[PDB]
Amino acid sequence: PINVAIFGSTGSIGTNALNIIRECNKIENVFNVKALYVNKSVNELYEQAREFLPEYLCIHDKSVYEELKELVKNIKDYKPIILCGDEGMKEICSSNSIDKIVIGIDSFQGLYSTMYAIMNNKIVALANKESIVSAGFFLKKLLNIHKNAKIIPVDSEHSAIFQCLDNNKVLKTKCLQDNFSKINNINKIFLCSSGGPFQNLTMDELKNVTSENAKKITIDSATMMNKGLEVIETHFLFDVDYNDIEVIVHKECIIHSCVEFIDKSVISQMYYPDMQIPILYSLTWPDRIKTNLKPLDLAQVSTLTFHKPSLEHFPCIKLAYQAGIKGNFYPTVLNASNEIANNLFLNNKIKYFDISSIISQVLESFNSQKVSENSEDLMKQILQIHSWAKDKATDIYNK
Amino acid sequence: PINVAIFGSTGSIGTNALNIIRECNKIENVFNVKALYVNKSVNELYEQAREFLPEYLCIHDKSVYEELKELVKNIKDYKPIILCGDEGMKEICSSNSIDKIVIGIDSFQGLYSTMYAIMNNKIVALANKESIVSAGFFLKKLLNIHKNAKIIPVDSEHSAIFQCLDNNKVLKTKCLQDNFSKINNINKIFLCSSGGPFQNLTMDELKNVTSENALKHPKWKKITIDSATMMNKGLEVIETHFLFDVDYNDIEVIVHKECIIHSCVEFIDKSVISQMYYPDMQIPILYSLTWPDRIKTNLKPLDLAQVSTLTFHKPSLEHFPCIKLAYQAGIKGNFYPTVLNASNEIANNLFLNNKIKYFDISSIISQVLESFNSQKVSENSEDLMKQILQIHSWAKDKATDIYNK
Ligand SMILES: NC(=O)C1=CN([C@@H]2O[C@H](COP(=O)(O)OP(=O)(O)OC[C@H]3O[C@@H](n4cnc5c(N)ncnc54)[C@H](OP(=O)(O)O)[C@@H]3O)[C@@H](O)[C@H]2O)C=CC1
Ligand SMILES: NC(=O)C1=CN([C@@H]2O[C@H](COP(=O)(O)OP(=O)(O)OC[C@H]3O[C@@H](n4cnc5c(N)ncnc54)[C@H](OP(=O)(O)O)[C@@H]3O)[C@@H](O)[C@H]2O)C=CC1
Ligand SMILES: [Mn+2]
Ligand SMILES: [Mn+2]
Repeated sequence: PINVAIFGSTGSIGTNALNIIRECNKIENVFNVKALYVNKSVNELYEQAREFLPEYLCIHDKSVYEELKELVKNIKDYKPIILCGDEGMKEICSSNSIDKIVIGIDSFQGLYSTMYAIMNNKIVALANKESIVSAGFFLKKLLNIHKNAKIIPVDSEHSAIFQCLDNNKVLKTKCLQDNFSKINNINKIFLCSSGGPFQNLTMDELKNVTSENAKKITIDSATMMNKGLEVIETHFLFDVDYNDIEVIVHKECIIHSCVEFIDKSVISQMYYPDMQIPILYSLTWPDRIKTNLKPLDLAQVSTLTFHKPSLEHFPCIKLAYQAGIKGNFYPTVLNASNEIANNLFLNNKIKYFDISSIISQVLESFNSQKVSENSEDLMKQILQIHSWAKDKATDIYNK
Repeated sequence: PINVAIFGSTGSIGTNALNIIRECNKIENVFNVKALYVNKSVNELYEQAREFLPEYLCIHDKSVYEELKELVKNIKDYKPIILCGDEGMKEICSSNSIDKIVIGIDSFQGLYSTMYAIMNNKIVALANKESIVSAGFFLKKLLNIHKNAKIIPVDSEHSAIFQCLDNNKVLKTKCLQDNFSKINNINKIFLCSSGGPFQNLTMDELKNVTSENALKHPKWKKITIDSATMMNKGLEVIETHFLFDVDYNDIEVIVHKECIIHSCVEFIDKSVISQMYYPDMQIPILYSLTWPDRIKTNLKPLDLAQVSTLTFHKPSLEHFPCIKLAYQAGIKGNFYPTVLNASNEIANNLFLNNKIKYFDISSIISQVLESFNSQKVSENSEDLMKQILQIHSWAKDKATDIYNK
């Protein structure tokens, strides 16, 4: 059996992961769910524990900890190891009987978890964006030291790229390693985007749009900042130059991304918009297994369309390329300032273009810092810059 | 270096192969063209020999040998081995300085050459349709005996399927092996088709169409009609079945008029992988020679935003019965696909010169198939070739008879 831990099991990624594991396990017993970990959602964790009966349970908040140990007594024939906090997260990461860890934790605990999974030589099915956006350079260092550790991407677009690769080549290297694109003969990447709800809008129309027309995630789809962050993630994951990453708007969301190889042949991965396939592939790689999913009916789909995004209309994309090319903690600053700008737009306090304007001014003010060479100092360093960047964005608004 | 022979070097496949080879060599000297083989195109062969300077030259038609020999004399410091006919073909196949052979010969000499390449443990970059359509079963047997021989498909759709596969799995097996599709986790194949010039016509227009309508179409003589009826795609279904050990149950023809997605593979998890490029035979040929690797080219990059729209529809088996007939013929096996192809050759020509109706094409083919009696399969290459030509000739005659009917 493949022994899997699910970090952030009650969220969107965690829930889809459990959905697809359940489905596959009905066909043949392929997965053992060995561990589940959440922040505060004790009752939802409880119901998952009842179905999946994992050897380990962990909850980040100590207040609901004992509130979890006695709930579990209601489950018959079930005597799990119940753990709490960072210390419990680390105990799960250390377990010899766990092979793969799905990281579906939002924010910086996602990054912290990713670091300890790698340090324990695990396969990490990564969904968390902060991990690579903020510590791409340091994850590369950890992966260099921890030879058997791997990051396998779970986001639909990144999984698509990963699936288009030849595993004969992938097995010679791994994600986030220097020379990855050379070993895999990659020339460029087409990063597909739904385009969000603003694609048809004019500049003058955009000048006056409000949040009602388009919570956090939806606004990032509207501005296409989400795609900008994915560009940065692509660069790290696959060692592809920024100049060789092209964002493409494919509104039907059937083609999930494409890889052009050095001979100019293009390979792409297709399915209905569903997060189950990418998650399953992260857990089965380098193999595939049977599912019961509805087969793609291309004739039924009928029409697939592609256009270039206008950078004037979506300058958040421009800023993400700028921040990636600049490197250092500029992507951390990009993400933090976006968080503030996002919220201000949601509360009708700024206009659409003020979002990119604020982000642009925070980036302009940042200076490159020397990178911390250990996990704990880096976490502090990243949270410091994140906070600074959030503070600066707020300052610019108030001024 | 990759040491290559080009069989049928003066035809479309052969000249595409030399073109991509030349272009790739400019970037990095990767290929050595060791042998060139044609039927009778002596001037064109001489022109190629001047540039590529292969160790071997072969002409099938022994009668133009002196003409070739005298032309070759013009090339300073060049003394190739100049050979003739089957003896020459077999000699090239057995040469140890040739690792890969592009087979771009049309009709049955393509099959004969394919057998001998396999018998000599070569990598065969195969474009010729007759090979698999007429001797798929037998090629399978040869590939089991000659362990280091491989077929790698060169036609655009078959190459696309092949490129969609995970080479970590492909390396565990090879094309035409039993269990190829199980080892590669293949669930279903989307075999893409341009759709032919008749794709948009109603049932009523199809009862009425004539060959001029097909020939008039801007996007596309024999080849054009086979595209119109979709019999070309029917043959490619039979090829697909053998190349990838995919059961007929699991091959779906889909019409994609833009010709950008070249085919797709649905895997057992339902994830779908497709290969995409401009219609250009250079990529499929190159891949057959560089597999399992890829090398740099200077080909025009695919501009997806410029292409803008990609479309798909299901072809109606009522509108294109030739597809239905190809499946039945493949399912039956034996020499039925030889019969399908041969009877089609006549019915095609009949429709071309306005002698029969569109729907008569399939009617004739179906009838020759019904008439055919399963034959005992020859156990060696020579007897089998004789057998195949005999059955081919029979089926052509039978088709002429049902025309008269
Ligand atoms: N949703 C999607 O389809 C995709 C999401 N992403 C990325 O994946 C990450 C998470 O996505 P998503 O699942 O949507 O987010 P959700 O908010 O839906 O889920 C977050 C999960 O993480 C848990 N969590 C939060 N903090 C902690 C912590 N301190 N310790 C342990 N667990 C914690 C939550 O637990 P609790 O229930 O207790 O709050 C919850 O289970 C994000 O970084 C996002 O950008 C990327 C690609 C696709
Ligand atoms: N053209 C294409 O885009 C594709 C073609 N194919 C397949 O490839 C095969 C041929 O392709 P294509 O290049 O188009 O055909 P062509 O007519 O363009 O080329 C045929 C070549 O074969 C040579 N030839 C014919 N008979 C013999 C023989 N007895 N011995 C040695 N050489 C011979 C010809 O030489 P000479 O010049 O002297 O007559 C010529 O070089 C066909 O079976 C077809 O199904 C498959 C996919 C795509
Ligand atoms: Mn995404
Ligand atoms: Mn074809």
